[PDB]
Amino acid sequence: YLSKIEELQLIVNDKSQNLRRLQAQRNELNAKVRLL
Amino acid sequence: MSEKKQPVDEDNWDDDNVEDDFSNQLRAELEKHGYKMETS
Amino acid sequence: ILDKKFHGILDQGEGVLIIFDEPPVDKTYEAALETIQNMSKVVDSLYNKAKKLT
Amino acid sequence: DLYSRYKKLQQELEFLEVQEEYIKDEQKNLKKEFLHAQEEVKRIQSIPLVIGQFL
Amino acid sequence: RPANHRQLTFEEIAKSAKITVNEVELLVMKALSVGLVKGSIDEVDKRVHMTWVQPRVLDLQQIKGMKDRLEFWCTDVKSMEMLVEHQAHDILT
Amino acid sequence: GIISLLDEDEPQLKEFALHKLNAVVNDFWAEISESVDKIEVLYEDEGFRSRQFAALVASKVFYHLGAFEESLNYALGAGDLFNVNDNSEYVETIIAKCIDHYTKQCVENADLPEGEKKPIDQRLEGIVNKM
Amino acid sequence: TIRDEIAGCIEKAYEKILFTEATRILFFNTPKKMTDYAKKRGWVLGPNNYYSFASQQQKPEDTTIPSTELAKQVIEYARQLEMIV
Amino acid sequence: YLHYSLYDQAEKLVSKSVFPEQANNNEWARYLYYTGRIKAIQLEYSEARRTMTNALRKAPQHTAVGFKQTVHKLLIVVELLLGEIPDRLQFRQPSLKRSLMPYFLLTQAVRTGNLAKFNQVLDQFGEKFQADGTYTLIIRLRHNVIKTGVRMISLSYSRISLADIAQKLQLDSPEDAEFIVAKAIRDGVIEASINHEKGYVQSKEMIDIYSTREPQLAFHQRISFCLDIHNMSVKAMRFP
Amino acid sequence: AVQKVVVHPLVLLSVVDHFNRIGKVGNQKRVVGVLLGSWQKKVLDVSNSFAVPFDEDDKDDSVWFLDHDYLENMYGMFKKVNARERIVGWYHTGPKLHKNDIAINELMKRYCPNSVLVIIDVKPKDLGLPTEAYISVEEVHDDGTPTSKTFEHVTSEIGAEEAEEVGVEHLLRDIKDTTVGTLSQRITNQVHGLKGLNSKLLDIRSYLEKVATGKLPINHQIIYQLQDVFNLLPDVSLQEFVKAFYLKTNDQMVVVYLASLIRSVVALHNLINNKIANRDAEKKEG
Amino acid sequence: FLDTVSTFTSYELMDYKTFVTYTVYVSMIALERPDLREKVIKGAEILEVLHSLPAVRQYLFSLYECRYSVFFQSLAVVEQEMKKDWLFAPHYRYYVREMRIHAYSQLLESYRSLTLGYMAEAFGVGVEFIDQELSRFIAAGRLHCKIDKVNEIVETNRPDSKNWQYQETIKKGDLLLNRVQKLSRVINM
Repeated sequence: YLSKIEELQLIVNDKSQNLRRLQAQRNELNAKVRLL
Repeated sequence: MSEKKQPVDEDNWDDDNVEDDFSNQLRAELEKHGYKMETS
Repeated sequence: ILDKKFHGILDQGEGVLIIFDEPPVDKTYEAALETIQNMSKVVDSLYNKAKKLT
Repeated sequence: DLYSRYKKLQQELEFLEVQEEYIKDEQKNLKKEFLHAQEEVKRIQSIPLVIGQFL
Repeated sequence: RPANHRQLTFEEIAKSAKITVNEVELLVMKALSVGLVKGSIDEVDKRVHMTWVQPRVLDLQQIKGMKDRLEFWCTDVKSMEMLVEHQAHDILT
Repeated sequence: GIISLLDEDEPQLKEFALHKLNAVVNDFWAEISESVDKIEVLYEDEGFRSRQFAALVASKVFYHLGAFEESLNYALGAGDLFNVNDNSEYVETIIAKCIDHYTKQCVENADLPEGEKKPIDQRLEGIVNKM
Repeated sequence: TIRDEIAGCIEKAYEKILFTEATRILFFNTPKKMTDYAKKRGWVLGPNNYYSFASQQQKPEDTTIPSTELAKQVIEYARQLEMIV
Repeated sequence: YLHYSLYDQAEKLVSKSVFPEQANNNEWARYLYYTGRIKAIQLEYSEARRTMTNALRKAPQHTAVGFKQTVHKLLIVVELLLGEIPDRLQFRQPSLKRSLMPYFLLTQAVRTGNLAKFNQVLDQFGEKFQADGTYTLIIRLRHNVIKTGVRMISLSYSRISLADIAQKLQLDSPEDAEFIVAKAIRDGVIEASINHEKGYVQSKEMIDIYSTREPQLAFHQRISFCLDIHNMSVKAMRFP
Repeated sequence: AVQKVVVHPLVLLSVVDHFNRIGKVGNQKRVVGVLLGSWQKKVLDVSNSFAVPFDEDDKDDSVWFLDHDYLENMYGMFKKVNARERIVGWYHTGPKLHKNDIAINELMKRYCPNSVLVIIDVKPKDLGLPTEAYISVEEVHDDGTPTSKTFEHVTSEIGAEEAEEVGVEHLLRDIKDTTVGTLSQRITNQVHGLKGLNSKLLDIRSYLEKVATGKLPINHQIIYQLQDVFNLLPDVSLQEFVKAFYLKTNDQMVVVYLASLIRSVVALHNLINNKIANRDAEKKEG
Repeated sequence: FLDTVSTFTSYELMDYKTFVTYTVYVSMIALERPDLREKVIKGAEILEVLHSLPAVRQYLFSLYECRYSVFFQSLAVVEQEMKKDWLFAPHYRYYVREMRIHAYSQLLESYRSLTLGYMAEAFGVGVEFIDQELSRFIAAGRLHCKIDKVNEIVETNRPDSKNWQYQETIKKGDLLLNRVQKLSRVINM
């Protein structure tokens, strides 16, 4: 079960993606500040 | 989540600080310092 | 020198009996006075903190 | 059915690392545009002033 | 002499001066009356402290020794400057 | 612990010692971390028979520690006593890491003009067609 | 481990001791053993005395090097201003 | 692996591995408490005081029968063994007063230079030392009593001699107090000197207690603390 | 006679356009044009200038041509339309001067008795400020030669004037205003260390010129004396600042006190709103 | 208590003069020397209601006089007085050494070439009598000076203008900010 488990531990990196969605929220923050 | 080994095994509560100087020491304080006048 | 003062500290071996001092050190004073109240503001936010979770 | 899975999600992960590196410098450059906006605010009062009173 | 010694004895001034101990004081005050040196008259030890002096003629061997201590300064400050900047190089972005 | 006993020149105490090692290996995994150099010396002795089983148990202990890559090289240099086992959780994690090494090896070697490649070892490419 | 701690704990930590204290604590009253220790301090004895001098020289200070290298720590402090936005 | 024996903590020491992220606050607290209580028998007193303080303040929720006074009881014994410890006038509980678990009398005798009552605590209260089970305290905690006495006196006085303290604390001789002061200077506690000619402790104190060089270097600990809490605030900001 | 200058970039662009006027034709050597000026104090100002045609063959550097009629005509023009200005000198675009320049200088020092030149560079990369000032006075010599008429390097700068940057900073558009807090200090570090100690190492290359050559004016008058102004610090090994480590600690003192106190208060700034709004967003997100 | 005017007589009072004695016993300390002299010395209406009892005014002027033996004469008077006082007499000790610590604090910052012979020549007897007294007072945490061997030079300290001030900031940014470090580590689990 080589890549049968590698892909699972890379499914864990969807929780890395919540940090990215947070960063996208950070860039969306101050976007309306500069547009104001 | 609270236990994990352990269920098997104003007052004078602030005066305790200088009371540590009152219990081991100075209980006959002015019974000697008050007698410094006439002892010598 | 005991009762009153002119910052006249005693030295038995100088001559001048040196009076020197630095009065403005309020840089640390006003910051300490801030931290005294800021710890109280943290304490008064701790109620919101410990109450809004559970 | 396994080999299709990390051929999608690995590509998803490296695309997301791509934009996760980009958005940092994005939010960086926004603060420089914000400082330009600050100077644009600050230069509204330099040479004149015409004193009134608030009614 | 090597750079200044920061404190220069009565034997030194009196030895180059071929004069007694009790005249180098008049000497350093007279140099202040001349105004070539702005010195502090260090004679608590009879050992005199140094400030700026109006220089004398740079010799050929003194051109070379000036190149020595000057390039010492130059490439040492430049090299340790590049070292400080080599530590300061990582945070430019 | 029971590993410093090997100052004898005869190897039968070493085989008795590994017979002890695989028996009570289930409680003493830190002691070989001081015996790493003894593992190296007993591995580099050719006519001494138990260099390969030393490589086996060294892969075991360095799989407990975290030196999975010298565990991998020891699994390569652990003889056919390594390849005789392919049914365990231990063995599936380390063949995952082994053909991980093989696939990074192949992706590196695949862009080379006609040769000059790194040596793809025969054990990690034989477990390919064994799988 | 007594004699090495004699060799670290009766000289080069004190001022001066006379020969009879070394005669009591360092037994056999003149071997090449207490002589070995007295020279093992890195020190030459006089008659009937063991000074413990010539130590802790120059009053060291480390002139301006922490001023440099802690600004080199302020460098990664600016990197901590960098890693966040 | 505490009651059933040890060196398993030394079996950790070549494969020590902790969490990536700290877990439940009670969990992380009691885990730090376990490893600090292991460093108690290891007699490493530097990391232990801060990790047991972290574990002490980090578990504020306990049943009213106790268990935080249990954790504190078996916590502060090596803190008594430090040579210095604050007064326990902030931890005294009435059921703890009836169960006499850390012995307020023990740290009362710590503040004294008393030997008869301290060894009376020992001999009289070996029944409660059963519940302690940490008998490594006493064989050097008597040493901590005599070090507490010499620390109190030498901290009080500027210059003192062996003629005062070497017989005031009845060490029967100058040289036994010379060995005590030798181990104190080996601990760096006192800055004394012994006149090895007439029988003087020609003790003294060092100088320059001003803020020239020391606090500005301690401010890298202070500000490293601050910036790491900045980054903890940043990682806290990173989750929603 | 000249204290310093206050020179606006507009006159430099007024050099640039005539450089464009000569880059399209047969360019023998360089540009020689008029430098007007607004001389008020011993300080100097220039608001504007214009050019004049010029050619120069190189056989005895004396064949060089202006048009004083055209010069005084357009001077009368710009003097009528602006009575503030007057001529103050000239300029040239080739960064290295030559021996004809004294003939240029003294031939135009007849209208006003001073005529300060301006070196510029149309392709500047390594220099600092383009603007340069000489003046033609005499010290006569130590050997007192027959009229050693020397250009004397007057200090210079780029000037400043209110609302003359309206075009400029709108045009260039790339300026990162107020980079205090990031990397401007290390740009100044790299450039002042390297680009000043290379000036120093080329001064010692000129010292090697005094070693292998340099009989010429070997100059034992100003060189070692201003180098003695340098030699206020003979910074030899053993470093000689036992009397300045405590002063350096005094330098460290107040700023590190500010750092400790204030950045503790900065952690105290961040944590409050960060925690509160953090768990607000976290457990009120759903 | 300091607003002693409006408390004239109500039918829960005892002797209003004894109210004056109680407020002066509690206001002689927790009152720094400018405030001390302004209240207990420049106090206008207080002077009569302490002109009744001589030993109270004698106590204040013996304390402000800053002698050595009238310290202890005065202190013996207030030793007699402090006991006879309900919900004060179980607190008879820290008030007495509090008077002492105020007295030694106002007497020991000013000198720096101080010998305890100069103390014991005028305190009464202190040749070994103030020895353990001042030693407990120093090593108790307060009253920073240095007690000496027969070299006998008592050496004093700083006014907390620079050095001792530099602690409480990190003493609170450890403790209370570490409590909120715990609450900060309440995010995930």
